[PDB]
Amino acid sequence: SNIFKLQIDELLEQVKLKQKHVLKVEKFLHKLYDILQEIPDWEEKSLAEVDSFFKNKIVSVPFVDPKPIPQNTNYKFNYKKPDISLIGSFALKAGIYQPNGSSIDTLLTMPKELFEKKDFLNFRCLHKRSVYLAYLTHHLLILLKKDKLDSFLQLEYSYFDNDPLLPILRISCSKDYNFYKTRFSINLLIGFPYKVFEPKKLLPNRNCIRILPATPLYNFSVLSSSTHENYLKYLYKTKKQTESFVEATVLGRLWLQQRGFSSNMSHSGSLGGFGTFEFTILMAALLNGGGINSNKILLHGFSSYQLFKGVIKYLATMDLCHDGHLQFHSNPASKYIDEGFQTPTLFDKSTKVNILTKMTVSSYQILKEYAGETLRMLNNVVQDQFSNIFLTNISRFDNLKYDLCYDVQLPLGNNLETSLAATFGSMERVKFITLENFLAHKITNVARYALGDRIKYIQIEMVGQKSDFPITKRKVYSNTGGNHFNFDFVRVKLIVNPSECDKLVTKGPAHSETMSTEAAVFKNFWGIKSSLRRFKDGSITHCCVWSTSSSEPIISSIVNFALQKHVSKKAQISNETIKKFHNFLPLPNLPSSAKTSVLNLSSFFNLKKSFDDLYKIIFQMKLPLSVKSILPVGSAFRYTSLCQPVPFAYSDPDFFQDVILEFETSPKWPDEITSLEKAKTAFLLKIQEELSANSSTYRSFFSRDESIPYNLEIVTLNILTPEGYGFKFRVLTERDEILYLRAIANARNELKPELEATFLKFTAKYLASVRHTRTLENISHSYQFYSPVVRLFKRWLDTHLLLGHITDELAELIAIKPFVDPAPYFIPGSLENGFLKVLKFISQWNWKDDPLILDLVKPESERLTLAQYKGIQMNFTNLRNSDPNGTHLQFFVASKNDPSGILYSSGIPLPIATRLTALAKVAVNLLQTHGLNQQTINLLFTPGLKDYDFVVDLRTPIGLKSSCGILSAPSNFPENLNDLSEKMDPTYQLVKYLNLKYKNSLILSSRKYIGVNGGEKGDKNVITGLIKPLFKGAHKFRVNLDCNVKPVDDENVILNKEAIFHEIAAFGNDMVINFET
Amino acid sequence: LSLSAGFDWTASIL
Amino acid sequence: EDISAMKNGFIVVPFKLPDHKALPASLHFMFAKRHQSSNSNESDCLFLVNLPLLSNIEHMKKFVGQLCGKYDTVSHVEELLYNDEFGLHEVDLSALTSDLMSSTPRNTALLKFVDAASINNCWNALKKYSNLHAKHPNELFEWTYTTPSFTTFVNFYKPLDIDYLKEDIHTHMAIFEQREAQAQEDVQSSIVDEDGFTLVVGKNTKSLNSIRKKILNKIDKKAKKDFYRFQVRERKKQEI
Repeated sequence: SNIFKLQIDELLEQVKLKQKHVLKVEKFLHKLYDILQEIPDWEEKSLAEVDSFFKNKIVSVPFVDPKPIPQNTNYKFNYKKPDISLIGSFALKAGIYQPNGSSIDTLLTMPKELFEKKDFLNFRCLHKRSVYLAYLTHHLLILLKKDKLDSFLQLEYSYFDNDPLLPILRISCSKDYNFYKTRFSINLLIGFPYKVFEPKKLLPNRNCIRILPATPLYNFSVLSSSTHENYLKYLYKTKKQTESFVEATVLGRLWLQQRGFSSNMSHSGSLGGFGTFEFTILMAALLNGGGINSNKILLHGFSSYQLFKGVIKYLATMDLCHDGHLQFHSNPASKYIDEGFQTPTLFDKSTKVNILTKMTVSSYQILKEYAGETLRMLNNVVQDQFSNIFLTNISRFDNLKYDLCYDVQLPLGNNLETSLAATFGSMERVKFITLENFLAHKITNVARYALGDRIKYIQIEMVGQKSDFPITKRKVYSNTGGNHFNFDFVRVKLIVNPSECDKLVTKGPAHSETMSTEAAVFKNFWGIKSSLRRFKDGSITHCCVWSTSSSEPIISSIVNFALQKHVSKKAQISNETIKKFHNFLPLPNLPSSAKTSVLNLSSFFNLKKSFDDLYKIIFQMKLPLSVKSILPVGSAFRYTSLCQPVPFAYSDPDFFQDVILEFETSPKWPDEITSLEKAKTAFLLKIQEELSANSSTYRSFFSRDESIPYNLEIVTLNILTPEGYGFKFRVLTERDEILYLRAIANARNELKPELEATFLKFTAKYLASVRHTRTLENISHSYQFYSPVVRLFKRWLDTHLLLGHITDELAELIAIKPFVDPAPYFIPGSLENGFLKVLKFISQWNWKDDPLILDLVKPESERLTLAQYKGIQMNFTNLRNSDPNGTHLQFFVASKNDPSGILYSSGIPLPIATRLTALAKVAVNLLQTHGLNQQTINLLFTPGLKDYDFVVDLRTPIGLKSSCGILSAPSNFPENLNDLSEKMDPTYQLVKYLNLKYKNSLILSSRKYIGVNGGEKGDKNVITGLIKPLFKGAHKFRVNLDCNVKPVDDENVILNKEAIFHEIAAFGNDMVINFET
Repeated sequence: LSLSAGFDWTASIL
Repeated sequence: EDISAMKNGFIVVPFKLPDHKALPASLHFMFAKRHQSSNSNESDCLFLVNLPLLSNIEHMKKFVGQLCGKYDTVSHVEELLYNDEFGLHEVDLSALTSDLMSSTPRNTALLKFVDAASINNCWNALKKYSNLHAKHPNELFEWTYTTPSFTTFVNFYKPLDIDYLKEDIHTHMAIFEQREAQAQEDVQSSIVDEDGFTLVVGKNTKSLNSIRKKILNKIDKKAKKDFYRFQVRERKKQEI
């Protein structure tokens, strides 16, 4: 807690505003009040008379739609001296430094004599307010000229909190009174006196626009406009009572900004409605009560951490929208009501004002999810979470912040089509003041009703919506709008539910004798798409059936049909980014591959079933030692293989899945290594013979494995299953592991570091591999999108020639970090969201100073405890102490399976580690510069290939794409097993050996999967190399130089590049075609 | 075009 | 071009490279010096550095055969020692783990000849060979780079012969059981020193080498503070 408390204090002083600018603004607006005093009064005027007053003036009255017409504007207009006051955060002195800038809210109280008791009907008070603003702007403008301040002051109108009904004047300063450095803008709010209109008449249920339907939005604006100082006085009291009021406020402010939460309007579409004031008003209420029994949940003695914890805890678990609401008295213990108004409600009995009126239902769930999601990190003790909760902006990219994004282009967008405009209807102008508010509600409701359980959260954003307009104009002007609609286009963003996203059929209400209302709306909503279907269980229900595709999810089709049918038949819905991502995933060459969804693992299961049949045979075979257990460890067994398994597609590198065979513990195992495997081979030999005799349909052969250094006698049995799958079997013996330890102990001190590396690979293949496949497999079920995203991640690495040096396990652990540790983000539920988040992590990962440690557990045991957590931390510090610059080790990946942290990340050259991070950083930079689109995504997955010193082009004799099981094909294994090799791609084996020979001098790379990244034929692969700095320049000759060089002087040599190329060329033989240097 | 990043051999990008 | 011998004494031995379409007068350069050693198996050898990729004994038989013909020198190569183009055989794990069955730079190797008559002949031919690159590079020899061993190495994906493997396993273990048998008898045979000290060997012990390494690998509580007059006298001293 002490660490967290000090972290808070550090954050506050960093964001603390500089007091010098406070004086600078205080100097200005203090004089501004004097200018307001000069402004003269006015007499009663009709709309005709005020219009004559403003016909020729540069200023234009910003009348709120519907603008007053001569018939209904019988009530007259007048201006009188307001009672100025300063309100907002600046009044409470709780503001902070904001690079984008802050705003100071100065309130103008229209004198009460300028209103009638019934001016809150039919925009009567609003239009009076508009001219009052207009009259002030004219006089303020001329006086600004008189004082010569106009030179550096720019004046424009704007909507308060993006509220179209409340235009305001904004003062900002361009580059003595110049406050441009202060980064502040004075906002002039024309508020109403308190209690001018009976608040009971302004309750949300009541209506104030005659046409009856209620007017919650219109009622809130006028009532809120009349209640500003009262809340300030309410807040002003509280900060005395609790010493930590302003501190608790700013922590809320920073938290809200990172999540992209603001006080601005939300029914328009912008995510927000919950701002500092709502955070402050809420937290004030909790200090006065908040419980069902009206007990205090927060105490004035609480510190900033406790005050912040309670409000975040409060918002997380108690519901304010559907079931339950709060009432408090600003002027009486606050109590939680179980009843709900179906909308975010924070009632104030003293003022009869709901503070959450601007807060939308859809946004409220997201707000609730964030608080509850953060409450989990706040309670977390294993890991520090200060940075994530507060120092991480998740609103930078929507696609990172939202799983799916669809942009919809409405028709006729210099006015919207008559049909869509006609759909607006009069009941909705009274309900929704602006068509933008109505249209956002329309698209939300159909999208929510259509998708249902397929999604968790939906956000509708109106791209290109402006809120400030020139003083010469009455309302905001959009380029496509033509003063009709203030937006460019609508973007539909979702947080999908992986569990039920891809369901083929959307279930509906059950059949009945009489058509029920719920069923009725179901049939009407889906129209022809509606159908009544029966199932195996025998239930009869109304449901509509969709079709799965390998290119796009069901979510794309449903929203397209639903929006077109209800919103407008001419709408255009397009999300090509996900489609391009889907296409990059290699399409398997199985029946109905195209119609298969990306989340289906039937291919993997079929491979497992084939293994099960063999798994039975080997048990029943009699051997000298009873078989103990066979543990499959292949990539496909954990649903991580880049391309799905395909029968007889033996050209695939991952065709042969490794399998560990272990026998009963015996004392007769050889005590010397070389005999031990040769005994293991003897066991494999007998297994092959009996398998050949009893089960002739199975085919088998032996192969040479040399992955473990210096153990040149480990022999593996490759089994070709009749279903068309390959399995590689290796024997594990308990004596095996001690023998390697024996080798390390007896080895010379200089050689011990080499031997331990040999052990490191052994445990990586035999011991840790078992644990790796087990946990990833089980975890993969909860994380539906893990199996796809990892495969694209490996595909992305292969394109840039990184898989050759990066072990497949390491890629998996990097790719699961966004899932086991999604904070501050959510669990990815989309292919795009998961992949880019992996990119985001790698870009910002400081592997030199920050270790990567993962809790391989299912979503909320085996969770890392404090002792284990600290233990892993000490390991990183000890390693970095020996390797500060990180040459020997770059990536530190540890978990329960890997406490050492070096198992899967050892031996990677630093250039490849830097190249990996360098690629991730640049990729993120491209995203910021240019948005996700077809052009960018192509750049992400195409290799530059120019940075490499020399590049070698290779082509295989035949196209391997068909034999790899990739649909742009063998149906049986060759009669002669020697004929497997002719359809193989050996370039990786070429590179690995060439790496060994030129380890001291060169770093060669190539594409592992040629069928995927080898063109249409899958036959072209490229070998790329790098010359180290030391051998790039000339060197003095010495015996230990260990490089192919040529003389220049009697004691100087230089790298012999041309000789190396010839060695490379003839090694590939006919494979090599061209050399680029 | 393509994603091209200058190869770093001193871990300077980090 | 003019360089013929290196100051530290390694003679340059240039080679002409093969002609290939991918590679449209590129040369490969070897560096050699006479090797001196008292060891017999290392005697009559020549240091080589910067060998071509996969240089087996047959390659040098061609090269020395080439040198013999042009300069009419009788030189015959026995073998190529310490040729590890990829470092597979740098460490002998069999020797490390146990003594039974195994009683035991880089980019360099030792090239052994039949007799001292061959080596002084070959070295003199090598010196004249170096001089050519300065004067007449065209007559420089060409490295074929292709040998039967190369083809086997190129064929990475070749299933092993089951019949051959079966014989190898049988012969290997059959020797092992013999070596294991004698080792176990030796330890449990009542070993007695020249001065009559009988070694103690535990049951199940198999190798005397094992016993040695176990040795290499590998009162205070009964002391009581209060038994003697001086002890309590010391206690009485500190008590006050």
